[PDB]
Amino acid sequence: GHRPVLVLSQNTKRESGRKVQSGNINAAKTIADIIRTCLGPKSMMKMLLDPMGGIVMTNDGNAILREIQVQHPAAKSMIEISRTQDEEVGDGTTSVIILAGEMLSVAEHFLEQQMHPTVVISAYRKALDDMISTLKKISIPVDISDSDMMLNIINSSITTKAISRWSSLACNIALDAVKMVQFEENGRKEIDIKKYARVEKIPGGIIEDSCVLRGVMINKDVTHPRMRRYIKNPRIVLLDSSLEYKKGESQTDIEITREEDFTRILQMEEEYIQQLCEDIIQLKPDVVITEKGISDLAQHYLMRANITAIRRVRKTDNNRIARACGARIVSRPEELREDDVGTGAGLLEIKKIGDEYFTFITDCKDPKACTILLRGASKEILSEVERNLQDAMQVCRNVLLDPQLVPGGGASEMAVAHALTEKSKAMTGVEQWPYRAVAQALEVIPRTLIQNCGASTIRLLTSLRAKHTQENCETWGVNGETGTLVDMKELGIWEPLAVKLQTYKTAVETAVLLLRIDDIVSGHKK
Amino acid sequence: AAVKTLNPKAEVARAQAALAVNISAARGLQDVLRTNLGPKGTMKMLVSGAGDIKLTKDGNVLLHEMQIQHPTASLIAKVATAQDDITGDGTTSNVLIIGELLKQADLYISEGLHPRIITEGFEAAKEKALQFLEEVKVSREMDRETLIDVARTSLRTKVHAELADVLTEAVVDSILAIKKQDEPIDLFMIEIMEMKHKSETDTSLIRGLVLDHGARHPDMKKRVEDAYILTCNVSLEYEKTEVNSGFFYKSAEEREKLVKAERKFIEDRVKKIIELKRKVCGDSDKGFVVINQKGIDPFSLDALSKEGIVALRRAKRRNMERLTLACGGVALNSFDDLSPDCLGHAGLVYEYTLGEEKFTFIEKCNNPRSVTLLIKGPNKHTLTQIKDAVRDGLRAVKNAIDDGCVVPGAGAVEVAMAEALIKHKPSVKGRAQLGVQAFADALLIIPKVLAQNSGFDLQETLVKIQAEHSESGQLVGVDLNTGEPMVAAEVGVWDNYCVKKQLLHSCTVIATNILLVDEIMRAGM
Amino acid sequence: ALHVPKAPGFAQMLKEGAKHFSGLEEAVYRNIQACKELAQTTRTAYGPNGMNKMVINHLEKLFVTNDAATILRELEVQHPAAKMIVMASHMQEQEVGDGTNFVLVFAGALLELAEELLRIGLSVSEVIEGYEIACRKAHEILPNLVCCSAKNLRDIDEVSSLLRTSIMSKQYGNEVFLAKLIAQACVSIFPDSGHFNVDNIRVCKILGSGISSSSVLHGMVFKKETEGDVTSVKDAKIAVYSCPFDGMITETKGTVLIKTAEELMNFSKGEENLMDAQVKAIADTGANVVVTGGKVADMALHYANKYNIMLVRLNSKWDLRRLCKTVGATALPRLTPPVLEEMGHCDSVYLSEVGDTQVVVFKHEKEDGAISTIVLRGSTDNLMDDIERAVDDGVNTFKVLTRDKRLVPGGGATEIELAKQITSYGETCPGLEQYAIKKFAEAFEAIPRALAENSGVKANEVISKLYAVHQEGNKNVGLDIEAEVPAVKDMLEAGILDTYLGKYWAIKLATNAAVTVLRVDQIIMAKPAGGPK
Ligand SMILES: Nc1ncnc2c1ncn2[C@@H]1O[C@H](COP(=O)(O)OP(=O)(O)O)[C@@H](O)[C@H]1O
Ligand SMILES: Nc1ncnc2c1ncn2[C@@H]1O[C@H](COP(=O)(O)OP(=O)(O)O)[C@@H](O)[C@H]1O
Ligand SMILES: Nc1ncnc2c1ncn2[C@@H]1O[C@H](COP(=O)(O)OP(=O)(O)O)[C@@H](O)[C@H]1O
Ligand SMILES: [Mg+2]
Ligand SMILES: [Mg+2]
Ligand SMILES: [Mg+2]
Repeated sequence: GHRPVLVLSQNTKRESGRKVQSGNINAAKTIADIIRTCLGPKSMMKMLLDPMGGIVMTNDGNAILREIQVQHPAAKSMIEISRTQDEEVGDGTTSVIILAGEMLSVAEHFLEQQMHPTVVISAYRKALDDMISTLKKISIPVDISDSDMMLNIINSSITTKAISRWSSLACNIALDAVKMVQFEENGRKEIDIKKYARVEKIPGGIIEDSCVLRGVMINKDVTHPRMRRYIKNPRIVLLDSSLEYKKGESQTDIEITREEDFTRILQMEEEYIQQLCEDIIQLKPDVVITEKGISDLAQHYLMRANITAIRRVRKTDNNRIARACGARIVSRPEELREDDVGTGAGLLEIKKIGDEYFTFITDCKDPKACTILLRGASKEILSEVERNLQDAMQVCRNVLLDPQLVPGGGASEMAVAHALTEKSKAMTGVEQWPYRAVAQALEVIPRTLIQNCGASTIRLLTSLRAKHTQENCETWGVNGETGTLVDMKELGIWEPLAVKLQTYKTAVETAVLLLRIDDIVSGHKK
Repeated sequence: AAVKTLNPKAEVARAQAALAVNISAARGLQDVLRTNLGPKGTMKMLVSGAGDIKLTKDGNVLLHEMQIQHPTASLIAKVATAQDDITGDGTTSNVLIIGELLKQADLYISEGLHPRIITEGFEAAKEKALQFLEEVKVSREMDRETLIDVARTSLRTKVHAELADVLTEAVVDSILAIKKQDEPIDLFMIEIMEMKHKSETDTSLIRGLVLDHGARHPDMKKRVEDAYILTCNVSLEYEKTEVNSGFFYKSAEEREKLVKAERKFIEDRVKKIIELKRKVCGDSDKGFVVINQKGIDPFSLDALSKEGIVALRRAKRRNMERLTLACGGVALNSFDDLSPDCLGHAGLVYEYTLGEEKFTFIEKCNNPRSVTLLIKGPNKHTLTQIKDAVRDGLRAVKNAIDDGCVVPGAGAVEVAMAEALIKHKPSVKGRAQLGVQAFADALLIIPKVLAQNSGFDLQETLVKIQAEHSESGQLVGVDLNTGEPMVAAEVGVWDNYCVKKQLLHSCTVIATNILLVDEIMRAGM
Repeated sequence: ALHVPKAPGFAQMLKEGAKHFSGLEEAVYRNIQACKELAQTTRTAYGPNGMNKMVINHLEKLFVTNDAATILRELEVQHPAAKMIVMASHMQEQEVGDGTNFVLVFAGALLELAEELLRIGLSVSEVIEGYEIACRKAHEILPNLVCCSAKNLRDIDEVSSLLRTSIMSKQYGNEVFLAKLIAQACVSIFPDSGHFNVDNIRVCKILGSGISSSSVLHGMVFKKETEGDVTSVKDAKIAVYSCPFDGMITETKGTVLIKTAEELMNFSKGEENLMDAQVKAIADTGANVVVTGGKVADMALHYANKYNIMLVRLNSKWDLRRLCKTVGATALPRLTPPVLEEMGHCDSVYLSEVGDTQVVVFKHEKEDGAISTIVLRGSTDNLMDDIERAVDDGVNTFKVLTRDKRLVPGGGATEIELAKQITSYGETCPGLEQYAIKKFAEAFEAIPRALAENSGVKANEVISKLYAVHQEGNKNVGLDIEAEVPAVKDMLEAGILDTYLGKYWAIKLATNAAVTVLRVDQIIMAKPAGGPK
């Protein structure tokens, strides 16, 4: 016997000192190196094996990072910041990771050179503030009324994905969807593309046939074949309550003693259904769409009035239809009003694609919701196309909200680095060295672009750095396709200011978070 | 590796390893599926884990039923699944073209070339090839002869010669029967019914419906000559109240009265049906058939059979529309207001019993817009193979009718496409000409595989065909009986234009995406 | 779609337990990381303020020391690149005797800066060429950095001052006393002939009285006892015999064939009389001490006692040879009495007790001879072992000074001057090798950085001050140990000097090891299997 006595429980480890900092920085560098080669217009794609047996062939950094599992907590923090960048702005996920990895890599030097992490953190925060100032300075305005400028911005956003082959069609689709989704009510502007901009993937066909509809498409068919599958100018009526006969909430029981009470009860059930159908018909609609089941007898009474019925649509699909055709979902048909009747859909067609029926409510006038019908080679191709379309729509929304633009291809990075170095020339304290280190660490984006392009990093980067020292060279970047220095006033690669601001903020703050950390303790039970 | 450093139990293939793995998987799939192409191909035999026997020749069925656990194989299987879902043909050609594109691309990548240039060449070659395919298609009025030729060119590749000859007439007649002018063809209106009592050549087309269920009452007539069809969706069995009624009585007489009075609701609808039947046909010459999507309890069955009415219960949901289009009635969800004008008509209804199963035939319809295909064979695997073949034939005929054009087959179209691509290659700038050449060589796989399956050699047959095409300019294919060049237009070897376009698009897209994959991870655990 | 197969080709043909690392990131960066780790482990023992490290090897033997070579020997290093660095360190130790920690620090700095150069876009070949050019420049510069020469080795005070710096890194607190001991021991050795033998310095470790009680003995000391009864001679006349102190026997087979009773009765008497005659013949030459390399017979011992002869039995042949060297006798192969030329002479041989250990001392009154012994006292075995390592370092430094008398300033002064000169040179040559040359120059900063870190001061202040001072022109200025604030002072006046050969060989070996590690591209490791030794 005599079991050992000790302060902390077993399986409780603890390491401290330079080892923890080095391990955290190495984990961040490994996370960066995982997706270092997936940046730029010449990025290669990666194939990821889902544990559930799926395959994710993707170029996006966030999907790659979220599809892998790590044990080191610093890698978990890096994945979390990647997800945060993806959610906040939409793109820039594989740039912020690289930036954070480089910043931690250059901070490791000062950590090893007897400098306390707090000084490094203060220098990092001053550098971040000056980066924000420089980006706000070098930005240019954009008028959202010019469709060509918006298309160019979306193209520059999607030149690095696999959809650059059909870039023109993709940009048109994304811009149209964002414009359709844009809404304002009660003075509250709203661009909510995660609910009212739906992407539907139907494998087969050709990618060139993909388009955005002026309406909503659902995978539903008429309840009864006698119903019309083609109505010219339908009057939409939406419901979210069953058209059947159902038990009440209170516990209720009948007690039948007379002979004719059973038939009377059944007849009153039928009459209740008939009354509901008559209440619906009194508005004289053309179709009825419900989120809950519709009884066969109700279907008969609806067909008697020449009304097409769709049985069970989802909540989100019903909301999209309401936004598109101008209807208003109601629960009790007794309280139906003419305002709730959905007029504005220019055509309702129920056609067959492949071996399945699909319902189209397209041709709407002024629709506030849309569906993007994607057709392609297979499921994974369509998934990647959908991810690229999400990136494009997020970029379009960011530009619509924040109409300033900054040069791409590392031109902004080099301009900010040069401005930071010029400002650091004036400081005299010990904080200047980490400040300049961050300034030059910001140059990783053009270096990675040159490395991915296959060109030589050293001389190209040196020439670019020399070029940025002149009076007006803030728009000089690199070609990701030819490996040459070009003015981005000519190449036309521009990025939203919000995306760059979010990227720099997230990278610097992740570096700050991982610099503060020491004395890792693990193994304790909840 | 970085991933292995972060996750020790993770598998990683990077740089040339990913390309090698993907190309090896594609080559293995291609090698398996080479023998499928062409009518001279070899039947594959598939045994499942439960011992079920599957005789087939389709690329998609083979892909689904091979015991393969490879990622690239999964991607190619999904591509072929989409190909089958939309067009219904070209899966074997899909796999062959994907594998040959990957092999030809590797032939240049292994010499230090970068895959991006190959992909650019592939894109340019695909654009030119689509232009040429649009140029070469034959716009024709789809009469019966052309549809028969297309159905033959599918079914002979799928099944035996005589069986294919029978299925050609069956499929073409069925499609022409259900087809409406300037209206999309609905393939749900063709029942594919299986029976297992005759030879495979006994498969035929019935201008009506065959139902896998018969009358459940022995006293009902087994054969009705002139019938009136009542297609209904009304429950004719006892239904309990939704609100938990229960009965309360104080003596046996009250119990008897309540028992008699609890059948009145269903009895009213049965009486309505009987009154309609009596009014419509006052003699015994005409018949009355009731097909119900819901159950019919024995009491209602006896009541109906006492009036000379044949009642079928628990019919299929689509059978409502099938009977409405074929017989010509109105599917009723309630008997509130039923009139003789909602009754369908059938010129013959009879019951056929096969072992423990019973079938009902509804023939001699006036103008059946929906028909059925009766698959007959001695074995289950024979029935499955015939069903797959007729699916392929129906898809081919529907595609031929939809797209008013049709493309010469027998390997001519891709030979001409490759020659045109070679001619156009100098117009491509840079080193994408290598990708264009690889695309042309990959397109040339189909005549090669056809030559092997016919028992000939690639080099001699291919050079003969290409020389004939260059000298004459006609669309010359592969004669699988002699190996000489042959113009597929006269002999009636046709291919679907949509199938070729889908093949080009999907193969190019998937090959480009696979070639650009440089790193494979399995680190989700 | 749930497993990634191995790529066809070499990946599949690889053996079960083997590993294959190829490319830049998989191999070169990993090797640089391993070398950096090794340098990090060894760094904190550099300089006078280096801390001792207690290393327990696989045999449970305890080593406490701050000698880099010993630490590397007692560490079971597994990584091949770190193994090559350790081999370079051991080669430096064998060639010179001091500078191993310099080798590791310089190699680690060079490899880390090479990794930085590779990351910023340079190639391996260009980095290697730049490093070689910079090493050639440093070797050219080094002779111009010599501040003073030995100029005399027969002196005691001057030799002690010269050797103080070498044994200041080890045993920082008390180095003057050790310097005096090693100086006296080395001056006893090293006659008018220029040749100096390191092995001629003997170290005897006797526990008990602290290291301050150590002394230098001109002769040999053996932790043994005397076979006979005589225990002290004042006019020693050692006669050395490699043969056992017994009557020699045949080599095939000795059979005493007795045929009559008279032979049986007379055999033992005759044998004893013969042995007595031999011993008396030995003693009649004036010899009073007999040293034998083999077993001592009982009758031989009895007759040696009868004639007042001191018997010592040196079992090991090396001790016998060293005693022959120090006394002046020749190991006779038989038991014949020694002739005058082979006769051994010594001032005094006696049996003495030191602490609780019985020793036999062969002592010369003159301050000369062929071999000198340092008697090390202490309160711990590990402490005496560390003092012995320091003595070895000092003796090797004396040997180096005999080979070459040039000296260069220490305390990071030479490293800073080399860094400044190489940086100045590299700014003139155009091309991609200038980055490699500048990084090679910067790699010299790791020495003053390590010294400042171990001293408890801020390294950056010290480095900036050293650059400033060397910019005015004072090239003999290094960091000051006796200062809490970061401060610098002249090294020529303080007497803190480093041997020129040590720096030259250390730089050469470190850069050679770094270049050799960089040249490796692919690593094909076999299954470790066994190989316990
Ligand atoms: N044609 C181009 N030439 C040079 N650089 C480009 C080009 N197109 C995009 N870039 C650069 O590539 C970056 C986008 O790469 P991407 O893979 O989208 O990374 P992220 O997903 O982090 O945005 C942008 O910062 C932009 O500056
Ligand atoms: N009678 C024939 N003579 C010559 N070639 C033919 C004949 N019938 C079919 N072919 C060719 O053989 C190929 C058959 O391919 P098939 O086995 O149907 O593959 P899939 O089922 O994937 O379409 C077609 O491309 C066609 O051009
Ligand atoms: N009193 C001192 N003040 C400053 N530096 C010193 C002093 N004594 C020695 N050093 C420095 O310490 C270094 C020797 O370190 P050491 O621990 O001996 O490593 P190694 O054994 O590899 O030479 C020399 O380069 C010398 O410059
Ligand atoms: Mg992006
Ligand atoms: Mg086919
Ligand atoms: Mg030393």
